[PDB]
Amino acid sequence: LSPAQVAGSWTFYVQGAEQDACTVTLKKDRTFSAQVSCLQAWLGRTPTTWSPTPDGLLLIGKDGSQSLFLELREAGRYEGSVEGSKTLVMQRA
Repeated sequence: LSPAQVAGSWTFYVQGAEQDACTVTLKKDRTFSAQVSCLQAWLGRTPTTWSPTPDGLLLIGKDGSQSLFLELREAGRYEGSVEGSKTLVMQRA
């Protein structure tokens, strides 16, 4: 998937904690709307950019290092294994 095919409105939450969900725009230029601040509660490294891969998505920190890799599960859904054996879900809408 090109960036244009992954960009847009996404909802992030930690599996089991769906009530604590954060909507973030993935901008076409591979940045995020300011709302990405919410991922600080969940990730060690706050993401500033993103990049699609053939099978998933990279959230990347300010120094160019990996904040998280998420696997593509099905159309409009990625899931990534976080430290502390948590799963971060990102789904369109």
